[PDB]
Amino acid sequence: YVSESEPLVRFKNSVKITKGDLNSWREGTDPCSGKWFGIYCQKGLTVSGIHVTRLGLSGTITVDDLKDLPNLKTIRLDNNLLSGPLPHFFKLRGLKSLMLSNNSFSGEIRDDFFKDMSKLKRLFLDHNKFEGSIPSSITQLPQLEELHMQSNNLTGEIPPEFGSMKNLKVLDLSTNSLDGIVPQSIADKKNLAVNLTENEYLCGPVVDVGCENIEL
Amino acid sequence: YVSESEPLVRFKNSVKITKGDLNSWREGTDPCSGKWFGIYCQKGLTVSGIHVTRLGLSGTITVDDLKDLPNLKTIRLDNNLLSGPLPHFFKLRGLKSLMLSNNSFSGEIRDDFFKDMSKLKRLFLDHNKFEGSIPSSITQLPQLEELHMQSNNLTGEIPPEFGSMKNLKVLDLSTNSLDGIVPQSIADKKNLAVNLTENEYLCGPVVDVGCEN
Amino acid sequence: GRIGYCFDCARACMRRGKYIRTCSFERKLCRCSISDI
Repeated sequence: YVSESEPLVRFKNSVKITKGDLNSWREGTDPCSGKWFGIYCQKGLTVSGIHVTRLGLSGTITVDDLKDLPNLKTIRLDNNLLSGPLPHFFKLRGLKSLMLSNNSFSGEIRDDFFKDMSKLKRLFLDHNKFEGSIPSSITQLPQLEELHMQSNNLTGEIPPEFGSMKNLKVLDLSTNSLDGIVPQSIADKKNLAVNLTENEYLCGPVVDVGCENIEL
Repeated sequence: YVSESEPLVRFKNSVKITKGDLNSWREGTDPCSGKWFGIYCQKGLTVSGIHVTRLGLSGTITVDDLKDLPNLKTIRLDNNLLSGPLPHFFKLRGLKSLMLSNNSFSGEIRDDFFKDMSKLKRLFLDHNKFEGSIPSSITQLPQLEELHMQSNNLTGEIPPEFGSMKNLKVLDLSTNSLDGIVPQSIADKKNLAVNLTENEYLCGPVVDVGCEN
Repeated sequence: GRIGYCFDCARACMRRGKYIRTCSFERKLCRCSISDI
């Protein structure tokens, strides 16, 4: 819809693009025409997804304008230069897919970050610089099907509550410094593709590592 | 999960167990191990239910620890000595079944109590000391299948919204003190078993007040 | 040193019929695989 051009133009003007432009985002035109870079629309009627990748987006992201798009379900900002703590995507309670792969977001994600995002199906946080523990609210996402957090700086144990996530089919936590013992609930989960490799001090079933310290 | 033992032990310590014990509820252990008495779990992994009956549970129960159990769906505390007002179970917005039969809960239940309990399907409040009118929020429970409030001290008129209820199959209001007028909108039904027995003052025609003490 | 420590760790795992999986000299940690060579 033409009305959806107004929040999108504000979003465009809130981000710093260092490799490219969003000149196609022209106020007063319909973002669903086919002429707008990186816009997906439901049935060609209403904005449902924003895919702004490889534009060297720099600084942070705010969601106060994106929240004015009633039917927005997907955000993909992969392969940019964004930094700082995770932006407040939890204000977009209807979001179904969040992809932030290959940026420089940092910090420990607040444990309750994901509490309001009940519709989230896909969460890609890989290849960033997140630190600290996996936020416990991620395991409370009723609809989550895929979690990718590989290539970060995470530490601490893997929450066993991943094993109770009914819809979870892909779990990539590799290349971090997670530790402790792999939860049996994850090892036993049927129809799960899980990758826990390159977590040096993690032991147990899925990583094929005996926990016992051999003192030689 | 081991993380669920903490609120359960807190709940265990918050009530007085007069006639039995919950020795199986051990801190630092998983309540889904198969060893915790009175615990249901979903797929042997996470706590989904508590059923602690005939242990002489005395005093008041608070919901501040049960809220920390993310996947709790069913609570059964039947045949105990619990007392005071109906605890604030509306904080557990995901609860599917609430069973409190044969206790000493008292007072009038707040009318809007059940507004937030949308997922609720089974509600057993029978054999207590509840007073006042039937809370009308019960009639707007979307998924409510069975309602058991018999053997209380309720008063007032039966709300007509009970007959426009989505999935209600049982409504037992027997042995109370209800009055007013029987709704025709509950006699019309679709497989609604209704037990209104032993509620004498409900007759539709308000005639001469015989049998008056 | 670290290289000699992890050599001895690899030998210990071999004697148990396992692969070496984890070796930290500073933490004196040696772990082998659960699977067999």
